[PDB]
Amino acid sequence: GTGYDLSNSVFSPDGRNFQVEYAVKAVENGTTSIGIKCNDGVVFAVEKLITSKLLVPQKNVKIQVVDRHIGCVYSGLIPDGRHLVNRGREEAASFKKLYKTPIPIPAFADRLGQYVQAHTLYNSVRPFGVSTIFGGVDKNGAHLYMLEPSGSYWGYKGAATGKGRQSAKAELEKLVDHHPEGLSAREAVKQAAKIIYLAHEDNKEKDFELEISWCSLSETNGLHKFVKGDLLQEAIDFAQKEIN
Amino acid sequence: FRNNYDGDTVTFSPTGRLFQVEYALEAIKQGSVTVGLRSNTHAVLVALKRNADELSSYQKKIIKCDEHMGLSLAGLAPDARVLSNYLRQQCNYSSLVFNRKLAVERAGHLLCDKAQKNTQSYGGRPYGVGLLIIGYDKSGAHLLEFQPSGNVTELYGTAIGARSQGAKTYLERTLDTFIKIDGNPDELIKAGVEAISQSLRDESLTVDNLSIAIVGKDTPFTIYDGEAVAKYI
Amino acid sequence: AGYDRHITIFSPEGRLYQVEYAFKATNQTNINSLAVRGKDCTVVISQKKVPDKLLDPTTVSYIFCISRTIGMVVNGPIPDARNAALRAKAEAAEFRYKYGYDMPCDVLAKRMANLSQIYTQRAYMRPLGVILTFVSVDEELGPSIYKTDPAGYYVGYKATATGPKQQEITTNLENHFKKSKIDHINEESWEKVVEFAITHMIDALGTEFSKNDLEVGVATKDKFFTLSAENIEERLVAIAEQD
Amino acid sequence: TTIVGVKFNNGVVIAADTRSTQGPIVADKNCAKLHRISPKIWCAGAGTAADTEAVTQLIGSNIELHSLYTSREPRVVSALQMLKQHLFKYQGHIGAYLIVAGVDPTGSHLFSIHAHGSTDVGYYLSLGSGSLAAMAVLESHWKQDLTKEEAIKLASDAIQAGIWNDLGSGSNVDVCVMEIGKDAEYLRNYLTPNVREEKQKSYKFPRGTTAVLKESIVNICD
Amino acid sequence: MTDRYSFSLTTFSPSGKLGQIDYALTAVKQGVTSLGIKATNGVVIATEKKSSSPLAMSETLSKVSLLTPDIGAVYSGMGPDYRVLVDKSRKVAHTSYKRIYGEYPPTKLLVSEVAKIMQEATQSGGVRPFGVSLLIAGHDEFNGFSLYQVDPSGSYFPWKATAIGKGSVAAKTFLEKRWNDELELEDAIHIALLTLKESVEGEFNGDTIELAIIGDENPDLLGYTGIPTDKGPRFRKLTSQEINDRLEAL
Amino acid sequence: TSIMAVTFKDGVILGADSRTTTGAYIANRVTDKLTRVHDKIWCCRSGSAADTQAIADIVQYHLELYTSQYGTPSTETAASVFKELCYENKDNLTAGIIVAGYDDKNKGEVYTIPLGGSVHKLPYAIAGSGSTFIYGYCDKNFRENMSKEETVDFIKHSLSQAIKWDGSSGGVIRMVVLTAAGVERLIFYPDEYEQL
Amino acid sequence: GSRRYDSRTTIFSPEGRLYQVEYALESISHAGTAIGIMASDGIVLAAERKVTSTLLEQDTSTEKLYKLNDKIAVAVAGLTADAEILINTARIHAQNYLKTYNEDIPVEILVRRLSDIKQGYTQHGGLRPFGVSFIYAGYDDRYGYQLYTSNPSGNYTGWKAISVGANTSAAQTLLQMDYKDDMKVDDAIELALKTLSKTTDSSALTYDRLEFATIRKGANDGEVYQKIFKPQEIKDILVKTGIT
Amino acid sequence: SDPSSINGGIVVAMTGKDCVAIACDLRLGSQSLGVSNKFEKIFHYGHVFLGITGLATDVTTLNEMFRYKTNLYKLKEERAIEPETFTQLVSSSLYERRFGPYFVGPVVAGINSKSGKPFIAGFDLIGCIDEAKDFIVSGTASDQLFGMCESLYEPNLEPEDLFETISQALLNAADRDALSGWGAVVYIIKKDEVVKRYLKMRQD
Ligand SMILES: *C(=O)[C@]1([C@@H](O)[C@@H]2C=CCCC2)NC(=O)[C@@H]2CCO[C@@]21C
Ligand SMILES: *C(=O)[C@]1([C@@H](O)[C@@H]2C=CCCC2)NC(=O)[C@@H]2CCO[C@@]21C
Repeated sequence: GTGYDLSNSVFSPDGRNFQVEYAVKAVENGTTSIGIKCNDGVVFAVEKLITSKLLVPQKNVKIQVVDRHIGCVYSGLIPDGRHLVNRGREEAASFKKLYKTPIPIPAFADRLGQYVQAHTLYNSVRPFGVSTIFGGVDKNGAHLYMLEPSGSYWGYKGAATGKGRQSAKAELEKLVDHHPEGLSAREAVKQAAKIIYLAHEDNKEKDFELEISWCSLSETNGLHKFVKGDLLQEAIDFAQKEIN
Repeated sequence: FRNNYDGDTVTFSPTGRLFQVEYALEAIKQGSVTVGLRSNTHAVLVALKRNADELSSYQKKIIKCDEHMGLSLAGLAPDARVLSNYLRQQCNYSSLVFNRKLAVERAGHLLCDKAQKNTQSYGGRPYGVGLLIIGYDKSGAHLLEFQPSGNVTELYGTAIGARSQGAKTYLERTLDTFIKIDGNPDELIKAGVEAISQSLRDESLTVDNLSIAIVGKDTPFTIYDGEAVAKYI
Repeated sequence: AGYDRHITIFSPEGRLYQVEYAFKATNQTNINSLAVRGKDCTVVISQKKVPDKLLDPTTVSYIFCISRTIGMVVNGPIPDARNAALRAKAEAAEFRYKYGYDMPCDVLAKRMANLSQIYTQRAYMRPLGVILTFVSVDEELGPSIYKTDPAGYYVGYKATATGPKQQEITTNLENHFKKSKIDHINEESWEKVVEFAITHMIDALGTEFSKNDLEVGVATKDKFFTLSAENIEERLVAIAEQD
Repeated sequence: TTIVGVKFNNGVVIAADTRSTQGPIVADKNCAKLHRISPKIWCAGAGTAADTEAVTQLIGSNIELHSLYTSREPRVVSALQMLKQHLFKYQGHIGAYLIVAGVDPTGSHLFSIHAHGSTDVGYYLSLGSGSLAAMAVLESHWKQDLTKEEAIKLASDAIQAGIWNDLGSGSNVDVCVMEIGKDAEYLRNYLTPNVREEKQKSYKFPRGTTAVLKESIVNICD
Repeated sequence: MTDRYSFSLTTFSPSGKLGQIDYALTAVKQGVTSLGIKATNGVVIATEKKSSSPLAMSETLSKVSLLTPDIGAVYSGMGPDYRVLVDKSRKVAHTSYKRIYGEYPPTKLLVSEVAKIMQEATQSGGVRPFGVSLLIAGHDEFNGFSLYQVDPSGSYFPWKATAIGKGSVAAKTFLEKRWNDELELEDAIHIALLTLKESVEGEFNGDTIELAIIGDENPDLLGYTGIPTDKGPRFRKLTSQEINDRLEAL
Repeated sequence: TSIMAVTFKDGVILGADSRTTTGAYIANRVTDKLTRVHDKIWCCRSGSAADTQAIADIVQYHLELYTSQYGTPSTETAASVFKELCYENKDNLTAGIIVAGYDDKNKGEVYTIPLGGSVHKLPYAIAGSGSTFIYGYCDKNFRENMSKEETVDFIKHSLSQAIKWDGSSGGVIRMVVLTAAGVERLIFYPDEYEQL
Repeated sequence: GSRRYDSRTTIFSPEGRLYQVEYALESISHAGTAIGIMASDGIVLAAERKVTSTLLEQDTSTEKLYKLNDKIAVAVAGLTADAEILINTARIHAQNYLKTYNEDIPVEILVRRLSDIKQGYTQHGGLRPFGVSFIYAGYDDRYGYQLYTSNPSGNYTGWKAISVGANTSAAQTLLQMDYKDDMKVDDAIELALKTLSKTTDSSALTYDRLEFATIRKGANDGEVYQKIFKPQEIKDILVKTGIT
Repeated sequence: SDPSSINGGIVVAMTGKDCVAIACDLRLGSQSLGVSNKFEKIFHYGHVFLGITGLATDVTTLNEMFRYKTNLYKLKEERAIEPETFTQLVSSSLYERRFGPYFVGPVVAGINSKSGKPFIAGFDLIGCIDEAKDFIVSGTASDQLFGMCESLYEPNLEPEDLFETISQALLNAADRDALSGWGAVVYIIKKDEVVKRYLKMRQD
């Protein structure tokens, strides 16, 4: 029959979970955001659509930090994104409190994963309307991740989601081939700025604001920090230049 | 279509929409208009109070949350009482425990998160009201727009409710002008009334009909109604 | 009435469609795996497919180290797989704490099967779209392979396979054992058992494998471990110098 | 009370005296301090009788269910873990002091548990008010590589030390041998060195000696 | 989260039928045939080990389970449902009887306990009935030997002999012909093997059949000696070899 | 009780007497106070035998589950789990614990968790009734980066002295060596350490 | 959510009837018939065993007559398993009363309690009612011999003679035809068998298809005695009454 | 202060040839004050007899509890409970109150209806079962009872003889106890019949 897509934990005859798939539609309808893993860190960047001149510039920050070494950015229903970070934060505090050492990125990823997967087990809840790109530096390296509404996640070299995910993925794949040795944090920041600008074409109708953050063993001491001032403008320019 | 995916907030439509949330947003549009704008020294709230009969009062639309914070509502009044009450507690908590006044940006995050919980679980319903929060904290004057979806944004000015679009375009135009009305509340308030009258149509703002509130540098969030707003009509 | 296909209640034919559709989900990853028992080890092979060039191959796996002695390979979506892995680990650790000895492979299996049986009976819990294959070298039973499905069913195997082309691998193995007449790969080294495993994987699926097309897990006395791309390559080379 | 455990080359043997007391009064002259947890895992108890007894049956019950569920023979370390975590939880309020032995798929074992939940391992052990008399004997005659017969003798002698030298112990000696390849053998009253001598007179009263006021038949059939 | 299914999933239809029970019974009907026969000095329960694959090890899956040392069970229907029912039955024999009276429960009472567990899955909120029918055979001092059947509704009834599952109708008929109140245990075992043959399509030997009996005490299966009153379990599963020896005299 | 842990060039060594008493009676003269909570993370137990056992059993459980999910735990992390249990339950426990582990990056490490539940990382640590008598000796003879032989010697002498003066200590001296090479068990009998 | 699958077992029909109770009663009407006849010197309970086989063990069977107290018994019509749940709680309530007042529970008090439990499943809880109807035969020193009846709704009433289960209309008319206030236990025993005999949906009425019980006050004693007839006993009385 | 020395009282059971006897005094006092001379401490459920010494309120409560439990047992088991089984029911019921026990000293006596074997057993307040073959004592004059029994008792006494023995044991022990006496009752039990006799004794 039909109706397999009305309740959240139901398996359709072909083994799918339609509500999780409809959740994805909410994610694809969102702003584009990416992540780039560099030789000793990771960079996050996101597109911020300027609905009007009334939005105070630089104020509505979207990227979020977890603990002191993890960055998270997402596309879709913003509120769902925050909800997930809040859990991530409790998840990280709990881990540090018991084990003393700040939580490893792989461990942190599964914490987010199990939580999201949990929201696809009952019809009394709705799946998350966001895909999340997060990562940081830990005991052994840098790690980048993307988490889908199904709870599925994998480690990435580069990642993108949202409206212009295809352009982004395309640009990301180029970098992967032309740099088997590894991009530097400094470079990744610029490259990132470019990818957002490019991918912004799939939304070229509205003006936007660029936002970047990074976590580099050498550039930030392994702490997640936002790219501001000079370093920011320098990247904005590098993009504005290669956009023509 | 829609009819099969709008029976409760826990259901996504085939296109990724949340109708219950959207239907809630509709309650705001049906609400009376209210405006908000700020310079670098003050923040103002101008709200059009709506009356039932000519024998009835004009329902209050501005609520003070603390000495440095407050908001204006558009939609289900009861839901604003709940949300403002929660904002009052959060401000109170910050003071009592950390002897710190709650950052307007932090209040926004708290409202977003409280609204979000009511859009992901079975049984509840989204809040059916919009809020404009203004306040003066350690980083100056601030204005926030809260939508039941859980989306909160910081702006220089804005308006919500019926015909709100009028005032909103006016402000988006007058921007460079009012954003510099520093050290002169009366000028900011007048600019607020001029933006709000851009959404009139039915009548004209009267004395027991207009409601204004201001906060800033050396001005604790205070509300003016009636005679007190006469000098602005 | 027609909801007897949304939750786990009987259909007029005495069926549980939700459990059936859950079985369907297990093949969603289009990955095949097989397990065989050695003389004193247990091996599990599973195809590894990494499509996206943006992925970090090292983080893509459907094999899990549940305990020092138990390994588990999962056929099905990764999120449900990881939900099953965590639970199995928690269960394995608690068993040791309470009863003072390592949880046996068959017991861990029965426990996971029972948990599944429950989602099959309680309406608020959905089944997990996965098939779990547990392996180890039990201190009492020797090399062990126990597998569980969304129906809460489980049993031990001499060898087994799981996935879209399950049937082909199965008949291939069946044939080999009808021939050998024994219920295990009579080899002293796990390396050779791993080779036998990969070899028949190829014969049955009619495909060639590189070092990044496979994923291997081995269980020996007091330890279960997964092989590296290089440990595998060394395996692929050995089998090459025979054909 | 005197209870001991002694390992021998291919198994373990536990034994105990048969005196039960309430203060200075001997309540049971032949109680049984040797209980079974599972067919091949036996316990010797000291301390509060109701507790050693109750605790042995509770863990025994659960050990049976665990066995049935895992399709395996119960292991001594399992009864030990279940006993200690139970006793620990009750902070010593469950006055159970036990010597738990037995054979299982992993070999032959000998342990001791105290009311507070601590456990100990050894080749020879004893607990109870007779503890010190028994231990003195064990420290004097034990040796590694004892034969089944030597272990029985040693264990049996250790309890005798308690029976004779400890007022908290007396009457008979109960033994239980658990050998790696065979069935456990429970030897109730393996020794009975305290038979009461024939009384000097018979106190059988002539019928009618007791004055009766009223008499009647009690109805038992419903 | 939280099970919000606090209402019955089995309710009365206008006709007075209880749908889910009926469907559960239908599931039982598709299940492999199983049977039980009572003799004057024992009881035998048997079923077919329908190996779902030749790579599977049929021994690692017992359809005949020991509930207490004098009681055993067999079924027809959904295997996973049976497995958990056995765990729950073994535990209830303890919690509701052995831990109170210091002895194992008599067959009728344990049967009664199982039945209650099943009846609840017929009325409690958020669940479906168990998709199985069990045949429990046992012995106890004051009731002697007995055989019971327990259906998804939770109902149970005593039998001299009966069958459930696939060819229950045919098998029940064949049993009515050979049963008398003077059968010795071996006779029942024989009759059981014959009855089971008619229900088996392929191979019929001690590796494809599972059979147990409730009979005399097996002191050799006690594990210890020294206590006169403890003589051993009456329940005993037959070995592959023991079955084949009897199949030759088929 | 007399227990100590000493870090050295190739890792760390644990040591302890083998006596458990109930008053003046020696309930166990061959006790093993050196408990394993992980392959290369062990602890020294003093105070309540029942409490320290229960604590250790739980830490081992916690580290087993930790390993299953995040790999081998750092010695610091093991000490943190012990600490959590001792601090949070300080009112109902009497446990003096010394945690010792060997890491390849960190080499040997020693964390001492005294009665209140506080944690102290040190080059070496001593504890138990017998320790009081060897404070001066140890402070005068300890040196950082000693060889395995020197370290075994330091522990052997220190403990024999503690055993000498403390009636609450005795039996044999047990030691556990934790290095990259593996785990080694050492035992020393009365006739040897008494005449040192 | 879950609401979607809630049958709502406790609501009113537009006519003010309780669906579930009505359907449960419908279920009961297909159950073997049970009769209750009260005489001056006793009470008779008789029931027809629904479905039987040559292999069914009748000596060890009981599916319709249950002892609640030494002075109270019930005849069941409906789901046996449901009846057993209620019977057990009825037995516990009787003992609670005994332990509290040191007097056997008055027959009505026990019946009202059981009926109240049934009424509950009718007003709250969202669960199906018990598909059971009871005929209570008991004795106490305030009302002597009493006969009651309770059904799924939770209603109960007193009778001189009554039946529950299949063909009650036919059974009731036959009883109302030959019943007489001054009857005697022996008379009632006969009436009961005649009534079942004419309402059976089966060929003949044999002993293997009946259960019989009487509550008399054996003149040679002075106390109350319940007698659940044994197979042979039923076979006898079946010949005597002229049904062979 | 001592809940077991407030009301006073004793009970004693003995085994004989194909028979068992259980006896008790009839006193119920409040310390020094005698209150009732008819407080029987023996009860029965079917053919199983239970005597109970200790705090009167608990003696009463336990009897009511065991009646309640043996009643349901009969209804489910369809047979009367046996001595050995009841003994286990008593034990587990008492232990269930391990940390807030009933202050009593129970004693079970009876003959197994199927094996004909005689059976007696005693329990401490938390259920520890004492299963002696000869005799079992309980109450404020238990020391005296042990002395009487140990001397006066001999195996396989006939019913008529065991009656004399148990009666003399009870009587002379009660007369050395301030809190016991004021009447006595002796139960002689056999497979088929049970006779209950009230004894004549001092009333001080
Ligand atoms: C021995 O420990 C002892 C026994 O009465 C008791 C009886 C049965 C099993 C456990 C052991 N316990 C006691 O409390 C008395 C007093 C001194 O020791 C006893 C004889
Ligand atoms: C040592 O602290 C000591 C040990 O009995 C105890 C036993 C095992 C591990 C922890 C240490 N604790 C004690 O209470 C006694 C008395 C003095 O110190 C003991 C010997």
